[PDB]
Amino acid sequence: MKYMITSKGDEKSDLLRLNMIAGFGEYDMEYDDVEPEIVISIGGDGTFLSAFHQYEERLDEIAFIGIHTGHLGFYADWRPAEADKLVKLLAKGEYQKVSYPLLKTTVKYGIGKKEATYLALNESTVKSSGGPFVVDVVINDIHFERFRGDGLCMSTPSGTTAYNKSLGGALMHPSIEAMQLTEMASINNRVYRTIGSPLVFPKHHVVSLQPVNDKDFQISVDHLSILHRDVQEIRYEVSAKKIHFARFRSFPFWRRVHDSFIED
Amino acid sequence: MKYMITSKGDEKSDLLRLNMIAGFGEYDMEYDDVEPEIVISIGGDGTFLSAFHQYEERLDEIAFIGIHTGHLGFYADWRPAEADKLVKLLAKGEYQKVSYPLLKTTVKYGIGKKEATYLALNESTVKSSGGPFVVDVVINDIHFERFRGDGLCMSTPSGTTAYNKSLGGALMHPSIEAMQLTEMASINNRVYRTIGSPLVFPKHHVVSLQPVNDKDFQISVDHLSILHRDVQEIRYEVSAKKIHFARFRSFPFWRRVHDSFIED
Amino acid sequence: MKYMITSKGDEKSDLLRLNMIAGFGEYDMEYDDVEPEIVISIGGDGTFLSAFHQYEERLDEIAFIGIHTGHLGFYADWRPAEADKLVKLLAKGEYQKVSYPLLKTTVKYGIGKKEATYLALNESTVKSSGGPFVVDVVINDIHFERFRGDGLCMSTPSGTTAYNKSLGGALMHPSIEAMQLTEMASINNRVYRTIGSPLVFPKHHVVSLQPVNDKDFQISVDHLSILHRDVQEIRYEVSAKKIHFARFRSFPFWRRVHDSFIED
Amino acid sequence: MKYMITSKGDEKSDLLRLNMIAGFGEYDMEYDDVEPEIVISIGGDGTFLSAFHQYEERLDEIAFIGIHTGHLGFYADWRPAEADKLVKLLAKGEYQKVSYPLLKTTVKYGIGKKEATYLALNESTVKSSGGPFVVDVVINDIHFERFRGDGLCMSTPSGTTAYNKSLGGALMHPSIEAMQLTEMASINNRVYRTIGSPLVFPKHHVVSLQPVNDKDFQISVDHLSILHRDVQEIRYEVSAKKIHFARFRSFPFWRRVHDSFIED
Ligand SMILES: Nc1ncnc2c1ncn2[C@@H]1O[C@H](CSSC[C@H]2O[C@@H](n3cnc4c(N)ncnc43)[C@H](O)[C@@H]2O)[C@@H](O)[C@H]1O
Ligand SMILES: Nc1ncnc2c1ncn2[C@@H]1O[C@H](CSSC[C@H]2O[C@@H](n3cnc4c(N)ncnc43)[C@H](O)[C@@H]2O)[C@@H](O)[C@H]1O
Ligand SMILES: Nc1ncnc2c1ncn2[C@@H]1O[C@H](CSSC[C@H]2O[C@@H](n3cnc4c(N)ncnc43)[C@H](O)[C@@H]2O)[C@@H](O)[C@H]1O
Ligand SMILES: Nc1ncnc2c1ncn2[C@@H]1O[C@H](CSSC[C@H]2O[C@@H](n3cnc4c(N)ncnc43)[C@H](O)[C@@H]2O)[C@@H](O)[C@H]1O
Repeated sequence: MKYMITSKGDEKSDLLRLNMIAGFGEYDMEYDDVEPEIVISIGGDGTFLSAFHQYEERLDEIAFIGIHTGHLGFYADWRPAEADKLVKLLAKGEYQKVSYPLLKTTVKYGIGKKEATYLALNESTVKSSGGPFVVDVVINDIHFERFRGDGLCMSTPSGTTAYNKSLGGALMHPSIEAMQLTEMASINNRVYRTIGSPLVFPKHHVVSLQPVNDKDFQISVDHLSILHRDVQEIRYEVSAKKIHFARFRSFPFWRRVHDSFIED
Repeated sequence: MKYMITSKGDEKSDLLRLNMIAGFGEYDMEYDDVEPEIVISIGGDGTFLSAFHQYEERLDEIAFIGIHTGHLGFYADWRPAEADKLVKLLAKGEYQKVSYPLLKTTVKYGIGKKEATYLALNESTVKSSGGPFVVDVVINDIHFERFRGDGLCMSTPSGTTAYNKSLGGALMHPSIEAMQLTEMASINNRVYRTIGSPLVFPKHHVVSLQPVNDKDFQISVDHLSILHRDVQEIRYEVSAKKIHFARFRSFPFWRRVHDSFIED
Repeated sequence: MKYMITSKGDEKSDLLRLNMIAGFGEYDMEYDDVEPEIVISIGGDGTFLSAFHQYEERLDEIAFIGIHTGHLGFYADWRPAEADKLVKLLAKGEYQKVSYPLLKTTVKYGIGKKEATYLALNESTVKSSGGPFVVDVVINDIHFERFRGDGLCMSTPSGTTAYNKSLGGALMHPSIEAMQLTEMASINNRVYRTIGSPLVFPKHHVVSLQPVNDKDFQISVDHLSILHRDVQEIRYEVSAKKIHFARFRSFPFWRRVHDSFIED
Repeated sequence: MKYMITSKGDEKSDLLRLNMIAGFGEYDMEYDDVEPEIVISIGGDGTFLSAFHQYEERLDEIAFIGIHTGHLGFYADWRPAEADKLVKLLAKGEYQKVSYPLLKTTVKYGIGKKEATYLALNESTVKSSGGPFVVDVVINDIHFERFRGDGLCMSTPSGTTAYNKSLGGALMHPSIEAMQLTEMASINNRVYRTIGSPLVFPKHHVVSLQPVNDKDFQISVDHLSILHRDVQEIRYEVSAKKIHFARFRSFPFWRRVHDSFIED
């Protein structure tokens, strides 16, 4: 099987990568970072996020695996001391695949424009180019609210433990095909009104943000953050595409949440 | 078709009920409150909740409809001025059914006990008999947290706009088969830790609350509130059963939320 | 100096108490639990709260000191291993007094009634006798809001780290003469509106709760919880009375908060 | 008395300004925008904020008054229809002054640097230059927390109804000499910990933010927002300076809050 390994790039991660490559050299098992079937990430969630975005045009063909050199691995699965066991198990094909939902973001411009389309594993957020942030929120073509505040965050299920959590969003099991919209510092008074609460949308629901003033927005997709000018619409929906993980052993999502927030 | 009508019991609702009965007398269309196929509720959500609990052993056989004499009808569908049109449409069978998920609550006791089982359309909550409230939260047999605070609330999707909302929970579209757990005044310090965030569980996930001290709890199921003694376990899961609504015309959930919280 | 010692009542606290009494026997320093000038509490904050309420008619004459046998001493000052040093320092009168604000609660009834008056070190809360909870909130005689929800909590500055904190209230330095009002699960929709936010009131401001329906309320004052019937008014204001602590050494409030919530 | 009038600059505000000037021409009462004793602002709170910052070196000599051409006047006092009555009352000197606390912000740099000092009527906030935001929070020289998240907001009492409110802060009566610190999207997990809660500081307490990485910050002071490079420290304290308002008639702060958030 073709595989590749991304590293965080510190001494620890590089040496671990070299050892795994040497270990894989005893099997079959070819290193290929153009068309890999397995992508191993060694580092933290940031490294894992970069690996995902490196290969987003090949998601249907790849199973991802993370080794964490932290603290903190929501997309790890593995400790560095377990790397030899992982080489062994991965070479023997002793694994069942697990899929998580992804978020599609479409950014439509004026003139042309595009139509830029992005895929997120954690979330996409929108803020002003600074700038009061004011947008009309449209759900399946019905005007829902005029949002005023700092910005909005649209999260995948696996993303709910990240930025979503800090904003008061719910944690959602990744078997649920949904996206969740949270507010950043909404303004609520006698004249300005928002829902307040996070909103959880099923597949096929479309959430559209339309400028009120002010057509310039800072848009993030996971780690990536870009200033978009002359925006006519930002559009969110659950992607038809999914990320596939290689597992290996039981490590339930709720235990992962327990280990990350309660105690380990 | 067999039908019945529950009324809130004020002059407005009773007279509306009598007129609808008279209107149904011109069709076929028999009044039967033992084995109805259609249950019409005239009042508010409280009246609707009582109608549901009146007929919870016949949920597979009944389509529910609500007329609101409020303000505030999340389970209405209809205004009193539209009652004649509703009589007409309901008699002609001009409707498609919509189903919403329900919550199963199991309360297990010591000695015997039971095993009391309840069905909720909005939510089930647990508080102490007063009493510090302390429970172990167990998700699919793994210990997740020791919760200390005022209590816990487990909501259906349609329930998310009710008690769940007041506690900071997410609003969830009712096409999603899930339940949501929210905290009431959790204690968080260096020694006591809870997740903080609401938690959204898919079908087949089981959330179990187990007493730490203190085996006496005040348990609510929608409007019903009962003191249970000598509790060994409280168990939550998405019910296999569903409530069926008769519709009639498009009134999307998100528009219902808009009309109820933003403006109408 | 006259002193007394309350104990939590477990083996640890009782023996510590006996040793301190023996230690005080070597000074002057008379044990008197009728008219003490120093009240030592050995246990947790619960023990300390009971000691305070034991002597609330003598607050102007007493300096309080807490030794914690926890984890968790917001009203401790002292570890059990330091008890000998404390005996020594307290006998020599090597201490400056620190005062914290208190909360006055007045409960007015119908017929008669009373006028029951309570003093709180942490907070007073109000909930329904169960029961939807609905009250009119009146600030300095102006109608501010109709509150619907689970209840309300009025906290002292030192109380802000307790129930207040769990409800989303601000932590306030105890040098500020104020009280803070927080909501429990407020209902907010198109027809029902509350402020949402915690409210911080200075000295001489009066907050009055007046029944809308329903004149029966469960009222807590620190650990004490009582069902009051036929209530006409519940009235809150910063007390003219203060609790005095004996200190001893610098242990700033913010460090106390750090040690209790961040790390120790 | 010397006075000046700032206008929002739309037709409505300019004409109102011209009429008030004409009205003041019948008294004594000289227009002077260099050394005014009365500053009238016609517009919204933004206009009022600009008027304040226009004259921040003369705060001890000026009484401010606002007329609102909104909706929304927390620093208005007056409707446009009342402008004639205001001209009359202001000319006769029929007013008592009211003072509100202000926030001092000190920004210290490396090399030199400065020491930039700012005065805020609403708040000062800090965010990264984008950028993960990580700062050490130091209260009166004791390390309190390492904050990770979007940013921090330090509010005056009158500022608590603004940005502070959106971030979950308490509303504080402006007779209380304090500042309030709120979090923007704090990260809390097993390894990263913040207090969560808003913090209310008395006069003479000093809150210092010290960079961990990353010495570049976007700092706001009311409407003003500036990118500061090579920051060594950001320092907050309640200013010795106060804003003085001219009043005129009773319009209590809590009624102002009611009118702005509940109903008018
Ligand atoms: N999925 C997930 N769950 C929990 N924690 C995560 C996750 N993904 C990344 N992280 C953690 O984010 C940290 C930096 S990853 S860089 C990009 C991510 O940063 C996250 N981010 C950005 N601002 C915030 C704030 N303010 N709060 C929480 N998370 C934030 C956002 O989700 C982005 O996708 C690091 O501690 C990771 O362990
Ligand atoms: N599904 C739904 N959404 C929104 N609002 C609802 C819903 N069901 C009922 N209600 C409203 O609850 C009010 C009384 S119904 S009696 C039983 C329900 O009360 C609700 N309850 C109890 N305490 C609270 C609090 N504290 N906050 C919000 N809701 C609460 C809970 O969901 C129970 O199921 C009335 O205004 C109804 O319009
Ligand atoms: N002042 C203060 N700060 C922090 N923690 C405190 C304080 N006073 C007591 N406690 C802690 O409350 C716990 C039980 S004391 S019994 C009475 C107090 O319970 C508190 N209480 C009741 N329900 C709650 C909830 N739901 N959350 C937080 N605190 C609560 C309330 O403040 C009462 O005054 C124990 O861990 C103490 O260390
Ligand atoms: N003091 C006060 N209370 C309530 N509302 C206020 C106040 N001052 C200004 N405003 C309102 O802020 C709006 C724009 S003023 S421009 C500068 C202020 O914007 C405020 N701001 C910036 N971002 C936010 C967010 N996200 N939420 C609330 N307020 C925000 C912040 O307090 C700044 O001082 C307008 O509706 C004013 O009526």
